[PDB]
Amino acid sequence: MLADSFEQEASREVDASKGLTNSETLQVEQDGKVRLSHQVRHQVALPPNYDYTPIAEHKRVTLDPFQDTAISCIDRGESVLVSAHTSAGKTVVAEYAIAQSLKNKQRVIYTSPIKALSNQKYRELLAEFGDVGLMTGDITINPDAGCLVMTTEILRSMLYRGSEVMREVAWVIFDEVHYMRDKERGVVWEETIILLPDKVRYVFLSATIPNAMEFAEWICKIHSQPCHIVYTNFRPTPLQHYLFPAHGDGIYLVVDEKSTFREENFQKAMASISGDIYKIVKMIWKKKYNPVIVFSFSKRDCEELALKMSKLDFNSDDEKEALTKIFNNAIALLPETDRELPQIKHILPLLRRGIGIHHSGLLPILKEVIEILFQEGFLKVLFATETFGLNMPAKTVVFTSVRKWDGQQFRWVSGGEYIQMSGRAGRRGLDDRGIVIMMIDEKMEPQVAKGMVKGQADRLDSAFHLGYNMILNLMRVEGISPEFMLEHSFFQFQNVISVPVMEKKLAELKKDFDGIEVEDEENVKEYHEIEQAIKGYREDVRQVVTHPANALSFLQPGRLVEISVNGKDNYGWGAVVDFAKRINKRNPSAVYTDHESYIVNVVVNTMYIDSPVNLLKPFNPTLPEGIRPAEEGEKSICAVIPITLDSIKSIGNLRLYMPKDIRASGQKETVGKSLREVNRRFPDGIPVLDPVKNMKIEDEDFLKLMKKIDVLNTKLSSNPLTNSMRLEELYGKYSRKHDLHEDMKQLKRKISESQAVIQLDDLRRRKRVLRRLGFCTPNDIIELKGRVACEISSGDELLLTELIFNGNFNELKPEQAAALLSCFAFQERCKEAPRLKPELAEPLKAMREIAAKIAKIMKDSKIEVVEKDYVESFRHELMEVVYEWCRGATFTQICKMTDVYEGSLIRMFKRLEELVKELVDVANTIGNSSLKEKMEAVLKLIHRDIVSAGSL
Amino acid sequence: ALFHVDVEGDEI
Repeated sequence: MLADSFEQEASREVDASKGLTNSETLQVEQDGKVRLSHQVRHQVALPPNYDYTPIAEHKRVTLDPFQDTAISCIDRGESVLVSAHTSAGKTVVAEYAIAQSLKNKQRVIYTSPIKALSNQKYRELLAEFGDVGLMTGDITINPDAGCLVMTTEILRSMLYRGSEVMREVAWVIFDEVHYMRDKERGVVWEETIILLPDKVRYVFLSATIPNAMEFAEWICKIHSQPCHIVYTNFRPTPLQHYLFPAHGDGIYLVVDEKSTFREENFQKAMASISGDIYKIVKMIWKKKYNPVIVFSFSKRDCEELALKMSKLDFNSDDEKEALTKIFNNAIALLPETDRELPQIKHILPLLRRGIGIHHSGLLPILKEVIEILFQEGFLKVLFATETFGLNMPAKTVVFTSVRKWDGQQFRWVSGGEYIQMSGRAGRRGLDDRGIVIMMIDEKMEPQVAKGMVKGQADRLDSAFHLGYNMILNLMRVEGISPEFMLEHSFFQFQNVISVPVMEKKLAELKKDFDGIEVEDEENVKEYHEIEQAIKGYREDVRQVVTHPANALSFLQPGRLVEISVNGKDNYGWGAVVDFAKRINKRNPSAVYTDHESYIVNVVVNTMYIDSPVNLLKPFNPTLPEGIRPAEEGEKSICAVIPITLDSIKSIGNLRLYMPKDIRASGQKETVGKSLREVNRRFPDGIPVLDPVKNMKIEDEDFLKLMKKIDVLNTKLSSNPLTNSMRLEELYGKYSRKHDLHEDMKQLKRKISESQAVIQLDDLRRRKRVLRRLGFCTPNDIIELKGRVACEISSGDELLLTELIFNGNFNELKPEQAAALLSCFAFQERCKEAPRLKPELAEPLKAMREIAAKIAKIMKDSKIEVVEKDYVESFRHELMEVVYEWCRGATFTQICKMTDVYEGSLIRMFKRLEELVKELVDVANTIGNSSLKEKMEAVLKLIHRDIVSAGSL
Repeated sequence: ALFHVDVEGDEI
C-alpha cells in the first residue's frame, strides 16, 4: 500500500558555455546565464493501517530539495532510500542522520561496500563529529564511540551472533546500496538487510535506479515500517555529450545539458562515417579541457594507446621533477630488490610527460601513486578501464569505442554503462560543465543512439541465492531459519509482484485464444501434427547433412548454400569461399560441437548496407551485434561472414566460379552480381544436393530416417484436407492457436513457479548434499565436517573441507600445499599453463578425484550441475607460479612465467594469504596440530617481499 | 555462363 507520490521541480542558473561547438548550446537568459531544471520524486511505502502524515510539511529541529525532503524524513524518524547520482550530495543526508542520532545520545552504524572506503570514511567522520569509531574485518578499533563505521561483511557475521549492540542503535546507513545486485557479493547485503531489527531505522544511499519503489516496498513488508524514496536524475555538474566519427575531423553535440537529443547534429555525425585518439587529446590540451580519462575496456588497449602518445609532453621540468620525487618516495615502501621492476621503470617516463595508465594489472603501489598524481593535476590524460568508487574526477571523459566486449562478442554499450561512465566527467566547483566524447566507427541508427547516450539506468535486481556455508551457519544459530530468509529475500518479493503482471498477460493471452476457433478441428489438427512430425524429421536430416563427415567433401569454392545463423538471421543463398578447422587459440583443447568444429567463410548478397562489417574476425562465427540480414526495403551490400555448419539450412546443387583473391577490390561486387543472377534464374529456389544419389550418404540408420519421412508425406497426401482451397486459411487459424496454447501453457507453469517460494526446492537439494557428505546428520544436526566448513569463506567450503578431513594436505610439502590452495584463490581466466611436472600433477589429480565425487553427489541430489565444468573451475594455471614462489624464486622470475598481469598475481597471493589464514584457525577447532604447523609454514612462505609490502 | 552445375564431391 503506497501513497504520497508528488514530484517537485527545482531550477538553478549556471554560467553559459559553448563547449566545443562554435555556438552556444542553450538559449541564454536575460541575466547572461542558462536556466536548468531537474525533478525530485518522492513516494512512501506504508505498512497496513499506519498513521501517516504527508511530507513537505516537516520542520527542521545550501541544500537541494532532494536533500531537504530526505532530511525531513529523517527528522520524522522514518526510513528513506535516496537515489541520485554520485556527486548529487547524498552524503549530506548521511551526515544529518549521523548527527540526529548523536543529539539524541543514540548510536548509528555506517556500512561501506568496498574495502578501504570505510577506513577513509572513518577518518573523514572523526573530523566532522569526533564521537566516531571504526570496526572492520581486518582491524578493530573503537566500539564504544557513539557512531561506528563498520564493514558490510562484518555486520552479517555480527547479526548471526546477535551482539546486542543494536540495543541502543537507532539508524543503520547503507552507502551505495545498489551493490546488493552484485552476482558475487550481493547476497550479503540482502542477508544483512533482512536480519535488521524492526525497531531500527535505515538510510539507504543508492545510485540512480528506476525500481527504487520495489526496494522500499520490500523494506516496508519485512520490517513493518514506512519507507520513503527520494529520486532525482539531478547531475550537479552539467554534462555535454559529443560523438567523434572515426578517421574524421568532426565533433558533434548529440545531447546537451537539458538531456535533449540534437537530431540534426546526429545525422550529420553519421554522414561523416566512411591517430584519432592523438587528435582528441591534443584538441583537449589546446582548448584547456584537461584532465581527461580515455577509457579502454582491455588492459592491453590502455597500455598500447598510451604508447601511441609517445610524442607529447604535458608537464614542465619543475613538474617533472616534482612528481618524480613523489614517485620515488612511494617506491621506497617496496624492498630494494623490487624497486627496479620492469613495470615500475617503464611507466615513469609516461608519468613525467603527464600521461597515466590505470588498470587492475598494475602493482598495488603503482595504482595508488597514479591515482594521487592524477589528483595533483600532474597527469593530464589518464588511460583507464571501466572497473574502478575512487575519487578520480576529470572534466572530460573519452571512450575509445562505442561497443564493449562481451565474453564472446562485441556488444553495444548499454544505457546504464553510459550513465555510470559519463558520471566520471565534471568536478564540483572547479568545472562549469563536464564533457564526454565517444569515438564511433559505425553508421548507428538513431533509436539505437538514444537508447545509449540517453538511456536509462539498470534496475536493482536481487541476486540472493543459497550458499552451503550460509545454510550451515543458520544451523548453528538457533534463532533464524533458512526458509525464513527465502520468505524475506528481496528475490521472493520480486516474484510475488511479478505474478500480477504475468496474470494480466495470461488473461489477455486467453482472450485471443477463445476468439480463435477452427472448423474441422480434428482433421486440421492431424494435418498439423503430421507436418510438425515431418518438420522435425527433416530438421534431423539437416544435422546429418551438415555434419563435417558428409558436408566437407562437397564444400568446394563457389558452392551454393542457404545461410540461417542460430535459426534467427536468414541471409538467403550464398557462395562458399573457403573453410578451415577451428582451433581456439585461447584455452586450447576446448571441446567443440561436431557441427561447430569448423568455420566456413561464405559470401552473401543480403547484408544490410550500414551493418558494421569491419568488426568481423576471420574465425569467429559469433556475428557482432548490428551485423544482420537486410530488413524489408533496405539496401544490400555484399560481404563475407564466418559461420558454423549449424548455420546452413540447405546445400545447393550449383557452384560458382570464384576468383583466386576474393579479398581483392570489387571482387565481392562481381560475386554478389553472380549471386543475384543465380537468384534470378531460379526464382522459386535453388535445387538441393540429393543426400543419397548425389552426396552418396549410405549409412543404414540414415536410410531408415529418410523412409520415416516418405511415410508421413504419403500419409499426408492421403488426408482429406490436402485437396482443399481453404487449407492455407484453415491451417493458419489453427497454427496460430497452437502457438498460443503452447505460450499459455508456458505462462501457466511460470506463474506456478513464482507462486511458491523461490529456490525452496533448491534449499532441500543443498541440505541433501550436506547430509550425504557428512556435514550434518541425516536429521540435519550439524556435524564436525559441517562446523569447519562454516569457517571457510575464501573458497569452496565443501571441497576444502573434504580435502582437509581426507588428509590430502598431510602427505604434501608446504610448497606443494600452497600450489594446491592456489586453485581455490585464482578465479580469473588466463592462458593455458604448460603441463605440470609430476610433483604438482599428483596433488592436483588427487583433488580433481575428490571434486568429481562431490559433483556426482550434487547431480544425484538433483542440482543443475555440469560435472566436467565443476572440476575445471579450480584454476591450476598458477600452480607452478605459486610453487616456485615458495621455493625462493624472485618476483621477476615468476612474472616472466605467466601471461597474468603483475597486479593480478599480487591480488591472488593476498587472496591466498586470506584463505590460508582461515585454514590456520580451522586447525584449532579440528584439533589437528600437524595441519596447523603445515598451514602456518605455508603462510610465512608466501608472505615475503612484494606481497608482504604495505600500501601508502 | 557465370558458373557450372557441379554434383561430384572432391576427395571422395
